[PDB]
Amino acid sequence: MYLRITNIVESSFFTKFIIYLIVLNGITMGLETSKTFMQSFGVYTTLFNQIVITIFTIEIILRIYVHRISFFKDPWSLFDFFVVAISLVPTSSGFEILRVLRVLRLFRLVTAVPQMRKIVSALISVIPGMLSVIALMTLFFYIFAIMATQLFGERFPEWFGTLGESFYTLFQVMTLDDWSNGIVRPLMEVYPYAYVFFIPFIFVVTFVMINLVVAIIVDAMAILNQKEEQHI
Amino acid sequence: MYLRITNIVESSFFTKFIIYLIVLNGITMGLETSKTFMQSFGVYTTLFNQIVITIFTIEIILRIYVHRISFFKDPWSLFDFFVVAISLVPTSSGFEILRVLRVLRLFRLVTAVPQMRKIVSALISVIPGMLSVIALMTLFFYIFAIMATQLFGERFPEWFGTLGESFYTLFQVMTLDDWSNGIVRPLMEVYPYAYVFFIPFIFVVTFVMINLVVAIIVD
Amino acid sequence: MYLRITNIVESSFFTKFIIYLIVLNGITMGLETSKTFMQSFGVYTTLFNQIVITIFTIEIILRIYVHRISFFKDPWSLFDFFVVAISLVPTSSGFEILRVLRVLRLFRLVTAVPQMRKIVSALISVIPGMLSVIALMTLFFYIFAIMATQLFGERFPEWFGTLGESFYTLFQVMTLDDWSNGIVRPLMEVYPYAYVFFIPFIFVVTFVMINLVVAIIVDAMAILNQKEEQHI
Amino acid sequence: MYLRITNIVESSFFTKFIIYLIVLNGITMGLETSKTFMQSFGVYTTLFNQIVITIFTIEIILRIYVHRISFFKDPWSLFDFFVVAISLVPTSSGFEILRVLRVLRLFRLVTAVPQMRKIVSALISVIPGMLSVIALMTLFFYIFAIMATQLFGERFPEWFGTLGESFYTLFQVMTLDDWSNGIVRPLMEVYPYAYVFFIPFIFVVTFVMINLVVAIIVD
Ligand SMILES: COc1ccc([C@@H]2Sc3ccccc3N(CCN(C)C)C(=O)[C@H]2OC(C)=O)cc1
Ligand SMILES: CCOC(=O)C1=C(COCCN)NC(C)=C(C(=O)OC)[C@@H]1c1ccccc1Cl
Ligand SMILES: O=P(O)(O)OC[C@H](O)CO
Ligand SMILES: O=P(O)(O)OC[C@H](O)CO
Ligand SMILES: O=P(O)(O)OC[C@H](O)CO
Ligand SMILES: O=P(O)(O)OC[C@H](O)CO
Ligand SMILES: O=P(O)(O)OC[C@H](O)CO
Ligand SMILES: [Ca+2]
Ligand SMILES: [Ca+2]
Ligand SMILES: [Ca+2]
Repeated sequence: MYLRITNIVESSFFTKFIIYLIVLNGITMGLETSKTFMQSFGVYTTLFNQIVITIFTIEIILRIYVHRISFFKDPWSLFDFFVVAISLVPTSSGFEILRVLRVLRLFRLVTAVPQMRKIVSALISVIPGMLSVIALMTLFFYIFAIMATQLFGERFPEWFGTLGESFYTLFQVMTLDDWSNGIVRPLMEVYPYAYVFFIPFIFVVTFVMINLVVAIIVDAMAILNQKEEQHI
Repeated sequence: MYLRITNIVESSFFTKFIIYLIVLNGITMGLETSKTFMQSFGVYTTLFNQIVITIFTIEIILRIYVHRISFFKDPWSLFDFFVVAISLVPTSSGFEILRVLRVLRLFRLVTAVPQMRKIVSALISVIPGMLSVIALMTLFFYIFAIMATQLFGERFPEWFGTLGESFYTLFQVMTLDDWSNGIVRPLMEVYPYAYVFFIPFIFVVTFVMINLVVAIIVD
Repeated sequence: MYLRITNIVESSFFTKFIIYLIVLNGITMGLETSKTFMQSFGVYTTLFNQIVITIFTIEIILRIYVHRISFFKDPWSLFDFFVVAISLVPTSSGFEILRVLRVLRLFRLVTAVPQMRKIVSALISVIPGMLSVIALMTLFFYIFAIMATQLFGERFPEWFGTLGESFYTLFQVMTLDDWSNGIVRPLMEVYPYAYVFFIPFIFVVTFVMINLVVAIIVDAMAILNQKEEQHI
Repeated sequence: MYLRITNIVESSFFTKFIIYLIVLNGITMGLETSKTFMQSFGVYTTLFNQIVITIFTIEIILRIYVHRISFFKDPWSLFDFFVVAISLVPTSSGFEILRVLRVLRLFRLVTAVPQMRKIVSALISVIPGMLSVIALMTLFFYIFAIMATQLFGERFPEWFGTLGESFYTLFQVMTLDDWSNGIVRPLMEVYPYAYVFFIPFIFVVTFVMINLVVAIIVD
């Protein structure tokens, strides 16, 4: 009840099988798209999209029995749990979404192939130092988004009407996307002093983002210099 | 036994009361945004904002005397002073733009929590060693911002008519926000040779603004 | 004649004569443009094409006789071979295909000046350090390009709704090239929550590059750091 | 006489006096950029601009004696030399692109202050390290321009009609500025694979620059 079973899941090619599947469903989806394919090999992809979805469901619950408590202390598996089950809901005969969220099972190659789980994590190994800056921002935008809704708002509702709309347009200014001619000019042509709001908003906004690439090498590589190198 | 006040202003508890009042009034403004809200429930919100503003002109006048060797020489609280100052309807023979300025308060969630006060010291950490090459380029702006008006002001007033008008453009060109067909493909019509002014200038601003990035990291 | 062809080749004169016979094909190529030149005296350069081209495709024999097996194994060598062979094409008649690609022959300068290849290499060296985050990116993109045809390519045929046309548009969205007004405000009107596919897809695709160049700086500065620590 | 007034030049007194003037003249140059001030009042200080250059052009005669063959072998000193010559332009020339060069005399603010001086030296400190790579692409940019006139400029002459046209468009592409929607997608409505020349060009140009800025701690 364990042993015959423990050995199977852990195999060499069963991974290379559910990796051989992950890599397969992903190619029908690329054909599922162009309905020139789908009207010449429809039921194929459709029902291959149901037969594939089950090996992933035994695979998950097999892994669940083998590991038990530790399966549910693995984000890679919880995310596996997350992803694979999101497809378990009957997305067919339903809302657009979960049909198009079921494709998040190609996030599973990431889960599936090893070294893709270090560099993914070498990237998730960055947010702890940044959750300090990340929150300064979120308030800098709560406070300047509002000052926006008020001054513009009626005149320019599509952009800065309701606060979220100020959020959407603040973000857009930030990446500096067509902001020059698109959003500030058109404002400056009825409220001409609106450049007092946005120019030095832009300064705060790229100074900050630059000053966290001066610090991701000084503040994230300061914890990598205190406990790992002095080991000598 | 005198001066018993200075033993409540300083603690670890006063912060979640001011801080957590900041956070409240640092939300009430947000719900003002829903147009509907401030119809059904405006009544509680008009006063809510006022209750803190005196409580804050309390807190601050009650922070005024406890700290004095370094209070006015504390820009955080001077920033807490002037921010709170504007909130009480100044009377200076002036007109109504200030109503929007008060929300600047809810920056007080950074003013009086150290995690959001560690980081704002790491912002102005190396604002010197930078501020010269701010002040250089601010000449390089200014100068090109001269020829610019002095070279394309008769045929292009909207973009570069005056000194100021020329500036607001070069900053875009710098942030590069549709510079080519937004601004230079056109001038190139009345004036065919206007590329030299920007292909160069585009480098200089960005070459500067880039070296500024690598010349700070080692520090 | 093996020792006597090895004297013509790899001699101080081969510089005096190949690097020169290149640069004056890249002066003369700046003149097969602005066609007033072609009508007038263009047959000089239509066949100056051919001097340069047989001057080179003799070298394509000279080098292969001399460095008989040490050529096909040189990185910086198979290019010129390819760059000449691929230029070794019919001068005019046909559909017209690799008539344009000839101008790669100007690349030969990189391959016959050592100052070039070091810089090429100080650039290409950083590749493989990433060549698996490169496909971290293709995997992520693939999931997303699909999630576009099955999302917006009902009403926006130009920007999505196909496996092909969606990869692009997202690419323009990555560089943030007229992204918001230009492409996302439109989709949002048809579907407001389109942001819930791009406000994220941004913060991610940007993120990864920020931590896959921050790699590129630390990758070159963690090698400097090791030979200057065991002895100084 | 030829050794005497070295005492007036090599002095703490000399530099600031000119600096003071070129801050006046720099206040009153940015002021010469004016629709009203030039007309209303500038005709009465259009003399300032010419009695400044007189004092200027006298400065650049004895400095020349102080360093006999060493004036024109100093970087910053050759600069303001040629810079004043352009500024010496007769109140009526041929093509008054030179009356608008006049502002380049305000660049004497960088070559006369040793802070502003050697930061330029710190700037051009990375350029002869970079020369190693700039050329590598003014050959990348130059050939990707060649290949656009024989694909694209008989259906997009405005953009890739000639070399030049392709230089500008290409430079534009690399500033990533409105390139898909603005220039690239339109191309796909006649020649469909325009993107397969355009995307990796993006990557190849995009590759180098980032790799430049990394190993710029070395050059
Ligand atoms: C693979 O193709 C790509 C992918 C990403 C880029 C980014 S786009 C970007 C996104 C966010 C912040 C800045 C940028 N910029 C802005 C500067 N540009 C306007 C000159 C970039 O150039 C690219 O990243 C870098 C440091 O060069 C370029 C090509
Ligand atoms: C269900 C409504 O929530 C949203 O769509 C938004 C969220 C709630 O979801 C958060 C998802 N990031 N956070 C912010 C910050 C958003 C914003 O304004 O720009 C992203 C929006 C929003 C608010 C009002 C109008 C439009 C929109 Cl999109
Ligand atoms: O074949 P197309 O041209 O419809 O492009 C998308 C397809 O799904 C590719 O398999
Ligand atoms: O920006 P200017 O050139 O319009 O100068 C503003 C002054 O107040 C006018 O004298
Ligand atoms: O030369 P002009 O007389 O056309 O004046 C404008 C400049 O030359 C181009 O910026
Ligand atoms: O089909 P909808 O109405 O769920 O819209 C799609 C979402 O807004 C994201 O594209
Ligand atoms: O699509 P074609 O074959 O007509 O050639 C034109 C361009 O080179 C495509 O990029
Ligand atoms: Ca744009
Ligand atoms: Ca843009
Ligand atoms: Ca841009």
